[PDB]
Amino acid sequence: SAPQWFVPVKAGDAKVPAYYPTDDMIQEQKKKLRTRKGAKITALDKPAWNLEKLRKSIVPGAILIIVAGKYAGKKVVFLKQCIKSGALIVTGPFKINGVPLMRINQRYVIATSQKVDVSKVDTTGVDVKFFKKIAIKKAAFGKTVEEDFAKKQYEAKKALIVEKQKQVDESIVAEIKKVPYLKEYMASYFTLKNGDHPHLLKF
Amino acid sequence: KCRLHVNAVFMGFQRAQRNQYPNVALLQISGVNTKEDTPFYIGKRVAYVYKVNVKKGSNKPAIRAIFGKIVAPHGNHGVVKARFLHNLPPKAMGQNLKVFLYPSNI
Amino acid sequence: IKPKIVKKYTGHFKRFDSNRFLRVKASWRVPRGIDNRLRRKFKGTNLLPKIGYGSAKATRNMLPCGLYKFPVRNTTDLEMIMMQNRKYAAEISHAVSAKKRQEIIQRAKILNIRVLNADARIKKQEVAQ
Amino acid sequence: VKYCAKPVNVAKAAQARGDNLKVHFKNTYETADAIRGMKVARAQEFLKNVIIKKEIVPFRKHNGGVGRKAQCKGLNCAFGRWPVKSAQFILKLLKNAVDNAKAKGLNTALLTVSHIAVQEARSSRRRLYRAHGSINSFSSSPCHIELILTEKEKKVAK
RNA sequence: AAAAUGAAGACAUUUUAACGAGUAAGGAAACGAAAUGGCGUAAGGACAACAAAAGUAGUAAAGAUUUAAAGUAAUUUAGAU
RNA sequence: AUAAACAUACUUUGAAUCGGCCAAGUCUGGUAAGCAGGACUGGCGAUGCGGGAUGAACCGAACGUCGAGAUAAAGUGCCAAA
RNA sequence: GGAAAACUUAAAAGAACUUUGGAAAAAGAGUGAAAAGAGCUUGAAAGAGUAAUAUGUGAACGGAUAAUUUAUAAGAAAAAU
Repeated sequence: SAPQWFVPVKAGDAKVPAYYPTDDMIQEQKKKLRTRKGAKITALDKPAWNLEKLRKSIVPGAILIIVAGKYAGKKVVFLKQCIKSGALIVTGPFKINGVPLMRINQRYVIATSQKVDVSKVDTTGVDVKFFKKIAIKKAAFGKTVEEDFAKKQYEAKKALIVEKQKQVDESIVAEIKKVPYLKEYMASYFTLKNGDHPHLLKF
Repeated sequence: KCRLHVNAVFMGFQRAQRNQYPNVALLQISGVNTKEDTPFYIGKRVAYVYKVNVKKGSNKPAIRAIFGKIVAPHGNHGVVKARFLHNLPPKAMGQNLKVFLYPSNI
Repeated sequence: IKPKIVKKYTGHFKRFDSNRFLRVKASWRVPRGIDNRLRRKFKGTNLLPKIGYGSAKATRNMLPCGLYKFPVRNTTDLEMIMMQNRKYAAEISHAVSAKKRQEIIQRAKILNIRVLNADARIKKQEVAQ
Repeated sequence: VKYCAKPVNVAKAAQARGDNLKVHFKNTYETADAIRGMKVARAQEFLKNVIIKKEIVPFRKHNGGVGRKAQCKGLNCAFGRWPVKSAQFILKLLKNAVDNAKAKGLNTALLTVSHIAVQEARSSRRRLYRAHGSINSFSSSPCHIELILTEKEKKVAK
């Protein structure tokens, strides 16, 4: 048979030695670069082996402050933890802060003492399928050129499902207005004023 | 929009009388007047954000950053040690460094 | 697969006083002077070659591409590194003509051996072609 | 002796050259530095005033012991002279180069002194008889001069 | 230094431990587990496309100027002119 | 008692060297000397590094290329890290 | 007593006519595979000239560390049942 080091390639009608096989008996092989298997898929109800242990201060219904990322300084409500990724699933109810349903790692949030509680939140959807469904992905590599317009259409088609899952916010929004000054507190950016030393602040 | 950081002064590198070790940079966080107020900041992110007057035809960003972490205190007057991805430029002594609030352990 | 090649000192060990006189070239020579500043390892000027600067034995003499060098003068030279094409790389000698370089490059593609002078002594096919 | 640079468009440039010219290099190097870039019509008028001592040639680099003048105000140089021999030699090359433009068929009023260079030539030795039976050298300082005049037209580079 | 392995791999073998400043001075070549390791100049004798045209060269040698890479370094390698 | 097998005993061949200088809970000549000469040890010569502002000998400590950590002499109003 | 000084090309085919210039020369034209143009194979360093770029209060140069600018420079495969 062929030597383990010998991978024959087609000769473009060029000069080849007597020992080298001719073109008619050479079948080229596609270059293989991916040797590591991808992640497995388990049941939606079971938690991943790679699950973080949340801080004791972070409980469902509590209010958190986002201190990093695109929504830095905003306040949100912590519903539950994505068991398949370990990231918190928060909503700074869109009618109040404009923060949509998203996933944020627990290291970028501060757990405040203010708690909205709220049961019957109706989280029947909003799992790892939903967040992977509304993600905006690139245009691969070999998919023609498809410049510019790809992302604009993506937001339009995924917009409808985004609103559909905002039925979750219908409960917290009503409760939030019960506490005086809370709606103003939620909608306003978190700031560090003069004399606000972080090692002295308590939440 | 909001202030989510505390300004720290890049005083200088870890040094001796006649030597200098630019691997570690000393910072003076505002409001930290003693080493007992340092344990909060040990581990927080620190960024040196500067501005570069780029030309119109260049695609390099006009605002670049170097990030790093506060690793240990340095002395009894609330001075910290910070190690960055790349050593800070010595032209940046006396400038302000953003001390963020994450990784949050609150 | 390719390991991390670590160099302990990426600069050049220039001969002492070579920056002040044009007769003293930059090729290193250990100073044997009885009063020499460098050979006494004064602060500021204490940079001399030592065995301690030697790079790791595993990643020694290895080109940045991850392979070694194997000079070739004709097509038959390539046959010595066809079993080790994952380890070596052809490097056509500087005196090899352009007519012979095509034969080496054409054959090395057949034998799946990388050539580090693939664009050497090429014809004038750069403008108007 | 070859030219230091070649013109971008040969058809719109003219050349003149002199080799082993019996004129001081140190003096001529300063004269050619003064008229570099000025128009041919303007250059010929500057060189005549240097002859009759009405325009200065600033000795920027070779100014050891050179006396100050009143015409060296504004040039950032306190020293200047009126080299006549070097100015005349350039005047003969400028005329030769201009007559080459006319042969080519270029417009004279659009020509500038784009390039002009001076190089050190081979010196000729002589004898100077000194005290106590010593003899020293009495060496000339000749030079080569190149001149390239190009038609000046507006350029665009988007 | 000691254990292990050993006709040929290869990086002058594998593992473990200790060690590493230096003027005058010494350590010539060879020595498979090598009784220090190497770089460079020129000349002489051989080797250099293993199937009967067998190292490179007017499809551009040597030299020169530079650009990059390898080596702790002595230096080597290749591109362009 | 303690330590000692890359211990111990060497054999042969040979290089360079025999102008020395310094310190001191030491001495002799001298009014004294950064003078002259000695006993014991440690150094400089042959030796960089941290400290004494600077210094052949003082104090800490002797150097393959590096990363992190406790330290030495000694320091902590500014130059200058504390 | 007592030196220094070798080399165009295969072949002189060693420019040959015009314009500027007192002339030497220069610019065209031409020979030649190539000016190799007679101060003639190549053409280094010291020293200059031109062009591009950068810097600046009583020396200059070198080393470690970063920043800015410029240059080099890493890919066409592809998931779970």
